[PDB]
Amino acid sequence: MNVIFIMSDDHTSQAIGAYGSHLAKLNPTPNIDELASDGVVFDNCFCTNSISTPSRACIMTGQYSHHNEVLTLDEKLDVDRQYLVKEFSKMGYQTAMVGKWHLKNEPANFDYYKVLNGHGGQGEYFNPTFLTNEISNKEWPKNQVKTNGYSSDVITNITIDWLKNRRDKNKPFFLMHHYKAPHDMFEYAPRYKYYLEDTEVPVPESLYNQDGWGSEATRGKNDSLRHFIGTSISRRHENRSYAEDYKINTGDPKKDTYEAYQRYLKDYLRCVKGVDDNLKRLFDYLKKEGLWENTIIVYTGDQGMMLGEHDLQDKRWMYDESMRMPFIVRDPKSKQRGVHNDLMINNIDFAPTLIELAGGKAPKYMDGKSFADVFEGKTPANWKDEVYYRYWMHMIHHDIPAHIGIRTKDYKLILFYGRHYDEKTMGTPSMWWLRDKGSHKVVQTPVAFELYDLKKDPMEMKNVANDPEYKDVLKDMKVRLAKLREKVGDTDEKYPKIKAIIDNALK
Ligand SMILES: O=S(=O)(O)OC[C@@H]1O[C@@H](O[C@@H]2[C@@H](O)[C@H](O)O[C@H](CO)[C@@H]2O)[C@@H](O)[C@H](O)[C@@H]1O
Ligand SMILES: [Ca+2]
Ligand code: NA
Repeated sequence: MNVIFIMSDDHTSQAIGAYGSHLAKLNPTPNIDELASDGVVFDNCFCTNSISTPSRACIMTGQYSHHNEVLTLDEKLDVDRQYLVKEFSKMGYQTAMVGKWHLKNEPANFDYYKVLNGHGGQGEYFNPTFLTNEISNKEWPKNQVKTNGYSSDVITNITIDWLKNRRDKNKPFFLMHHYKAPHDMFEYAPRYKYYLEDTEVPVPESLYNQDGWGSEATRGKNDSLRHFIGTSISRRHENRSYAEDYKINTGDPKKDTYEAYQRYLKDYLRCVKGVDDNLKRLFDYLKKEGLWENTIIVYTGDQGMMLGEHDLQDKRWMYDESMRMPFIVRDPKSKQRGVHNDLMINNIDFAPTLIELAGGKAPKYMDGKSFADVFEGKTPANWKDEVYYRYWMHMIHHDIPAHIGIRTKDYKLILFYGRHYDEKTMGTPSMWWLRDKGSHKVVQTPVAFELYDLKKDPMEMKNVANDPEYKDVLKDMKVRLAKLREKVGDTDEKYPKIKAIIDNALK
């Protein structure tokens, strides 16, 4: 069967109505939700490394970051590591890649590609330029075309145009359809400027209240690093915030945070609307063409994002809003339609599961395993009850310390080792646009554990690591985290300073 893998950029699960967050009363994704009403909504899908390039590498390879070597936004994915597309080409599929690529190297293993180029692979919201192999008289990365209009509209037209005029109608196709929205700074199409103009976006209480959240690793001893760690919505963080970026000055510091939250969320949801409106045009074409009944469709985001919760922004954090990815699959031949699923899955599991759903076998060389049996009503054999996470990009871009962690259905334990893996990067500025105006440095940050009871406290408001009545859960989770790190091979032999910190904190 055909496969269309749709992925959006920073489209987090709270901003999708089918996940029923406090934002769901705004009805932000009516078309995505309709697809979910005829498919499976995976409630426990998680990123292993919440940034675009590492997450997109885990999806393509089905392997953890330390195995594909794409640790941060600074690394490249080898052309020979394009396992997902290659495995579909082996099965006789024609393959196409459209939209945001962000894997640095050429999508050479795709028969057709037309991917975003400018701004380090992030693209532009208006008149974006693409690198494509329909201009075959040039070579990567000089095979550039220009387009007219808004990126979400242009990208949707590229995919539909390929399906209509370039696709071989007698071969099954595997298409990766990647959007650039709703990425910052959320430059929505001008036709949405007054969408949600007179509607208040529901505000979480964690935006203003953070008592019990965090530790010395994320706030410092006696809250001395509240100005230093974690970019904010309020003017808490001294160097980067939405209140400062939006130049909001009410006189009341709390109303500053509120207005910056409204602006951040409305501009963001305006981009989400543009994606959702475009998907109606794509889904209408697939239905009219008759591909709706023989095409497996996936909607996901490369990672989640903090939408102001705990006065945080962006991703990278292991916190559930950034760690969890939205993941909706419609298998038109499965009886699992209009249901939710609680299975703990990862983005590294996407590739082998999609290979088996298309009539293949889960590749042995991948860390991820197939959960295709879910679409047959079965629980996969010996499936994990825990997930591994690691953010490597210490301090850079958003002043977020590197950390590892493990998450079960009931508990989450985070270990911040607060150090960058590259010694040459230690000591250097974290934000390049403030290299002149005084940015923070990629320095060592306090090492500490954070522990959250996901059944009593799913919003992760209360760190209960120092709590004595959780000290048995604490020792238990520290054991599973050490063996999970051991089982996946992320033992940091390559990095001595980091190995000593993690090994000594676990033992
Ligand atoms: O692609 S994402 O992971 O969804 O976004 C990550 C972004 O990282 C920083 O933006 C930098 C730019 O400052 C730099 O010029 O180019 C690189 C190209 O990868 C990134 O775009 C953050 O400043 C941004 O907020 C975002 O988190
Ligand atoms: Ca992203
Ligand atoms: Na887009």
